Amino acid sequence: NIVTLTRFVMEEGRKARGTGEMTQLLNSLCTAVKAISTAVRKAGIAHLWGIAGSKKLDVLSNDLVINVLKSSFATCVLVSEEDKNAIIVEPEKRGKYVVCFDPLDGSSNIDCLVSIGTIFGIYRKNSTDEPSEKDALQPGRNLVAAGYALYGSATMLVLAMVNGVNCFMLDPAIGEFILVDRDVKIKKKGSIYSINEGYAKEFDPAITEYIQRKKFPPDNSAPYGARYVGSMVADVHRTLVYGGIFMYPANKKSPKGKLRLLYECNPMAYVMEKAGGLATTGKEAVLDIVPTDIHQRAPIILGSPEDVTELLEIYQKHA
Amino acid sequence: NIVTLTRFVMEEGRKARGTGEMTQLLNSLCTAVKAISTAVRKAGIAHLWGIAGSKKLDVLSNDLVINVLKSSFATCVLVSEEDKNAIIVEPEKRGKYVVCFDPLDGSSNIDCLVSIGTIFGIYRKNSTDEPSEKDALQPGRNLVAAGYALYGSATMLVLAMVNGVNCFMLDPAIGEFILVDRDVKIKKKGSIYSINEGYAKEFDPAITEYIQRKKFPPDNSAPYGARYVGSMVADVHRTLVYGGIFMYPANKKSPKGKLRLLYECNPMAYVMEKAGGLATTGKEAVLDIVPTDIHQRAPIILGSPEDVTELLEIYQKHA
Amino acid sequence: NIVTLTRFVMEEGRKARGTGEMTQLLNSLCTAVKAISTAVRKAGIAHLWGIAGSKKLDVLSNDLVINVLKSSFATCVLVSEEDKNAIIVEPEKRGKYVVCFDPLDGSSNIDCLVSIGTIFGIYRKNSTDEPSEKDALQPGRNLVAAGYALYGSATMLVLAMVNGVNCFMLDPAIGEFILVDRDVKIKKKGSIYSINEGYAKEFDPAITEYIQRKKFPPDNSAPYGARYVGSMVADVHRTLVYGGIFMYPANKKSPKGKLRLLYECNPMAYVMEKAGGLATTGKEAVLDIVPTDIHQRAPIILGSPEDVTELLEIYQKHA
Amino acid sequence: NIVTLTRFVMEEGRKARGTGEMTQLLNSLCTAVKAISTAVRKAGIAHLWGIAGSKKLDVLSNDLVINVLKSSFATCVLVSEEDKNAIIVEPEKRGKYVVCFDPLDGSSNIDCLVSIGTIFGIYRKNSTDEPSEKDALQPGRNLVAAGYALYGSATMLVLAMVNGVNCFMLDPAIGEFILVDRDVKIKKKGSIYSINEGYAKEFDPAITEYIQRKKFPPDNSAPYGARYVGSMVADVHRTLVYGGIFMYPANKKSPKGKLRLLYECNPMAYVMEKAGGLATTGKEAVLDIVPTDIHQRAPIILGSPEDVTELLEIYQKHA
Ligand SMILES: Nc1ncnc2c1ncn2[C@@H]1O[C@H](COP(=O)(O)O)[C@@H](O)[C@H]1O
Ligand SMILES: Nc1ncnc2c1ncn2[C@@H]1O[C@H](COP(=O)(O)O)[C@@H](O)[C@H]1O
Ligand SMILES: Nc1ncnc2c1ncn2[C@@H]1O[C@H](COP(=O)(O)O)[C@@H](O)[C@H]1O
Ligand SMILES: Nc1ncnc2c1ncn2[C@@H]1O[C@H](COP(=O)(O)O)[C@@H](O)[C@H]1O
Ligand SMILES: O=P(O)(O)OC[C@H]1O[C@](O)(CO)[C@@H](O)[C@@H]1O
Ligand SMILES: O=P(O)(O)OC[C@H]1O[C@](O)(CO)[C@@H](O)[C@@H]1O
Ligand SMILES: O=P(O)(O)OC[C@H]1O[C@](O)(CO)[C@@H](O)[C@@H]1O
Ligand SMILES: O=P(O)(O)OC[C@H]1O[C@](O)(CO)[C@@H](O)[C@@H]1O
Ligand SMILES: [Zn+2]
Ligand SMILES: [Zn+2]
Ligand SMILES: [Zn+2]
Ligand SMILES: [Zn+2]
Ligand SMILES: [Zn+2]
Ligand SMILES: [Zn+2]
Ligand SMILES: [Zn+2]
Ligand SMILES: [Zn+2]
Repeated sequence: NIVTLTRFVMEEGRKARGTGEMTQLLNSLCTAVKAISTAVRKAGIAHLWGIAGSKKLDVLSNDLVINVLKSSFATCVLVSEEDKNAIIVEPEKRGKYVVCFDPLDGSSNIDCLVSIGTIFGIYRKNSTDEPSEKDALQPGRNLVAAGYALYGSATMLVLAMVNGVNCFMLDPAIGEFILVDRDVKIKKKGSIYSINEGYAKEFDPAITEYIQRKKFPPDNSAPYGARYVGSMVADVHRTLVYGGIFMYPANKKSPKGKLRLLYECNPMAYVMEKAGGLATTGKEAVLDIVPTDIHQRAPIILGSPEDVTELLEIYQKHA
Repeated sequence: NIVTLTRFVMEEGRKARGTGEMTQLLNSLCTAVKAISTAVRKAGIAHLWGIAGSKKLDVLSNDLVINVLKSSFATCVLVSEEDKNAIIVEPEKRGKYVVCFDPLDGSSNIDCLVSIGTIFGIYRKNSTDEPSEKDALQPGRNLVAAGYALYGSATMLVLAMVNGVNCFMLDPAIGEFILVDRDVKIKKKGSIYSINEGYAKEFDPAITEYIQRKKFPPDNSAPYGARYVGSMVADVHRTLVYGGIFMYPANKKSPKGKLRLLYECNPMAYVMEKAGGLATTGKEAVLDIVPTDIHQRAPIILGSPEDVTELLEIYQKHA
Repeated sequence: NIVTLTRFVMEEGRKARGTGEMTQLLNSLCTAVKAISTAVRKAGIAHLWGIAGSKKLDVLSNDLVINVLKSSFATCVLVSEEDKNAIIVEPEKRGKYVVCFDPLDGSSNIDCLVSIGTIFGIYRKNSTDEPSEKDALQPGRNLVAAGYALYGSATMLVLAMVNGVNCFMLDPAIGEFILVDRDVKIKKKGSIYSINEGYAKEFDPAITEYIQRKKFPPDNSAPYGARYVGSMVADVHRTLVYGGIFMYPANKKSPKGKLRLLYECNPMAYVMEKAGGLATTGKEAVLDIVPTDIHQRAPIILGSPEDVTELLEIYQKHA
Repeated sequence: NIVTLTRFVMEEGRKARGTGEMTQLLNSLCTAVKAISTAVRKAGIAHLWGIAGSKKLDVLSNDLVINVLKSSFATCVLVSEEDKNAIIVEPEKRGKYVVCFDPLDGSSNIDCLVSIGTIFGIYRKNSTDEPSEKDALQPGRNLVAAGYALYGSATMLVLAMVNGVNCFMLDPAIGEFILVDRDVKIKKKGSIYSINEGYAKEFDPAITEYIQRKKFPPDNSAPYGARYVGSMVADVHRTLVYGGIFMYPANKKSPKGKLRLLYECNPMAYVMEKAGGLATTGKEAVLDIVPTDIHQRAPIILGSPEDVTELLEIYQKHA
């Protein structure tokens, strides 16, 4: 009994007696992701190089996501990392949902062919007045659904909702996402730390001490392994499946961290918590932060509960 | 003028006036690569979860290459990371070439969907004696062709020969590798350092010093960025295209480093040198090491010349 | 504003306030069709011929259709051309729907690579007693939905329901059926007659006279063109889109015609009528015949209303 | 032993000791074919209906072949059914071969999704004079290679040369044509007749008599089955693999038949003869007709020897 994402979404829709609007939203998202996936794998690239004689992924992915979501008649406010201001869906195509997304995460890894993906956060419009940019300023805790598509060796879509986290593998032969890991839970403690040690000179005392323990454990256990793909979707997904910890904290030349709150942090923090993990800035929990700006940045620490807890305790140490 | 990998090798073969054996071998290598990519991308995976009522990638990739290479009738001896002993092709199928290959590099990244690939080195038989492992124990400097296939966001095959390095992007729609980067040359100096710092406790003084210098630059320049995918093929490719340095030096468990010389170090060292870069163990040149064990290991530091020489100088400073 | 079949099905489902059971049924059908389509195009055939060293489409298609439909939890009785008796779905997976289908039409065209397809008829269980083979013995007039997938130069899925007929093209790059012809209507009169003139010696007086008119028009107009692919799905689809007439009447050595009533005739008769066409046996209308046997055969004449009417009048001529 | 079309032509080239020019030409033909197939199958069609916010197959197929053949550097003159005049390749790209091709055969079947294909004939230049149309006006008997690509339920490329006929099935997953039928030989006698009977009023006495004999067999055998896809490539392929006869004789509009000699009749006549079959105008052998017009038409009857000779005898009986 094989489960396609389409069938899974539909069943979650009926079990919740939804009017069918969100179900359509998720089906469109899934369709947009397959269209980005094919573009990422370079299908039809030969024609680009004039195979029959006589654009950028970031822009194409964004266009695909915008149009597909508008055509779902399920959204009223869209927030993209590629648009300075929130997109207000045309009245005739409005739904009750607000979507925040990262059309193509890992830009610096684009040209070297390293893994990249798509991240999204789905919110229910919490008011009655006209759709505006503020409708997307809800804290992650309010998320109805969040997830991501990872374009690695294989394309995978991870979806998280109140019920839990599920991983679906894309079978490109039939354009179908197959459920291959149901109700996933991150392990209590991992053995991998992921962070750009390049900004070592700018790390606060906590991170600096935490890193040190990983390489030189006081209790003399085995040192953690290091892994940094350079793309949030990839590092995070490896975290969810192998366990461990992922980090992108602030630093002298980037006080509020680099990663954006609405379409990168919240989405991943939500997937992590629903998988039995933690996601913190170092002091407060990502999902509880009250967004003040659509493109606001936020420090983020996530992964296995024990590894994250160990770090939270070091922060208190330097409280 | 669109140029496919097929046309490219066929043309080189003619310029060189080869009898066609090496050309058929590179063509077979090309076919094997497309077959692995399709598998890695999970095509047909739906039949796995019985979409119609009802073999790991490592063994499959290995079996594909073996079968495809034997069937080329251009090889006599084969060395695989998956076989304890060298493989001697049956007489009826013997050619003059010796191939050393890493069917699926990046085993630890297989399940988390991170980039993986295939590495290969080709040598001509150097004796009239009956084929045996000896024929595979030549120094990298004798390679006639080397390269790899990266199965990342998209699939790319990098090929190097006496003339230079060329990158071919795979257009999966038509099953052709399109030439997208001619006679590639690495930047003299990069700004990215790649290594697993989890072995900090086991690094020697030079490596330690180099890494610190990358984080706290003496001339107070901006520190280098850190990147470590975990798959040699992925980190090495980013090094070739973006510039910088890649390192896997000796440690406790691996006093002579981890990576294998015949099918990992040499192929990447040949590619790196043909692109104007360097590849060293820290003491000598990778391509000049005469192996004595087909599964011999060797330390390796490679990438932009200026970055490598700087580390090389650290080594001789301590000596 | 592009419409995928998935979105179309969902919207037709909400507009009709359906519980969502039929919607799932149609999504599964659509998924099964893409899985048959990939198998028909021979994807992965290289592995069959041992590409990595060391079944029939009719059977595979049937398995795919059976399993996918059972997993929809939307059917109670299935009727396949490949099974002597109706399939009674397991109690735990029962839905209210009855499906009759031709998993792979055009068997004789299979080995010569000519177009083949899948035909289906969806019925609502019209009683209360236990699901039995009789639940599938309803006359086509009772059809809730009917259509077919044509695996020609390109794969297309034609779907007909009370509302009308729509054609969706399959974009294999993203495994998505795209609406390309909405509310299709066959033209009043065509200029192509399709029939196997091989059984000329066995045709009744009506057909014999009708054929003659096509070649030698009494009014001296231009003779009709002849076309006979040899596969019902192909000939019929060309009929729906180009107009004209398709015929498979009885004959001395096949008194009740060849084509089967439940999964070939009814489905196509329904698609035709909803497209403004006609489908007759020569006397009565296909959709009104009361099925007596699950694999009962029936003569069929279909296509443009004028061309079919012309033939019905010749029958009355020899009444 | 899996054999791809690439390996096959490369091997033949070696056995023949060619300089590699014809091999690169057949390799280019192979690439062009895969590019057309992908297009015919409608891959990427979603971008047409603006799935991301926003050229007929005949012109595209034509442009692909032209560009791909010119870029092979193996041709000097090209004849296409889509160009009024022969094409003379620029000096810098000139080879010794002359190619006559039918980029997309079966134009009337394009929109109804029925099987279509590409037909090609290859000749070596027969003079030292400057390239011109003359070089393309040689009798079929001079072909060095001919064949076609059928885009039916699956894509297949049939290739014929002095040695014989071989069929290669395209595995779209890896973009390779796999040898699935070696040294093909047509049945001495078939049981299928293919022709458009709509021109009955215009057929000559022999054709008329033959067709009647096929329906009412004198020896009272079972009548032949009728089949006419409407695309020469499709009907001819079924004739080669199942046996039987294919016909397109003269009529009012086309007194010298319809099908073109250079890129339709000859290629199929060469293939049919190399497979032990016959191809005649009814009076002489197709391959021996010396053309005088690149777009010259010719009557053609081809298929199983016994079936063709029987019709040939009808012709001489009347004469
Ligand atoms: N496909 C679905 N999967 C999960 N929850 C759903 C689904 N459809 C509806 N829901 C739940 O029902 C609420 C209302 O759905 P809707 O009427 O479609 O906007 C959503 O906010 C979800 O909490
Ligand atoms: N396709 C090719 N590309 C580059 N060099 C080639 C090629 N084919 C042959 N050669 C060179 O010619 C030598 C002999 O080729 P072969 O006669 O095919 O064994 C090889 O060892 C290479 O040095
Ligand atoms: N997706 C749909 N498209 C068209 N009609 C539908 C759809 N879903 C439901 N219906 C109609 O509603 C009836 C009951 O639907 P259901 O409750 O899903 O079995 C069906 O028999 C159809 O007449
Ligand atoms: N791949 C091949 N398959 C069959 N015959 C070939 C092949 N390559 C060359 N030949 C034969 O050798 C002749 C000269 O080839 P070339 O030197 O490549 O122009 C051709 O005209 C054919 O007769
Ligand atoms: O080079 P840096 O600063 O480590 O950037 C890495 C981060 O940047 C991003 O590309 C920005 O979204 C993330 O995907 C990734 O985690
Ligand atoms: O986990 P570690 O010790 O960093 O080793 C990773 C290395 O091992 C390999 O997977 C091969 O063993 C390489 O691809 C990669 O560079
Ligand atoms: O060879 P015949 O008798 O014309 O059979 C043709 C018919 O047979 C079938 O293959 C049987 O389903 C139909 O698809 C097609 O219309
Ligand atoms: O419609 P008609 O007159 O039977 O012609 C069909 C023939 O024409 C072609 O389409 C080429 O003109 C052939 O492929 C086919 O055999
Ligand atoms: Zn991002
Ligand atoms: Zn982004
Ligand atoms: Zn390796
Ligand atoms: Zn390996
Ligand atoms: Zn059938
Ligand atoms: Zn059937
Ligand atoms: Zn044609
Ligand atoms: Zn044509």
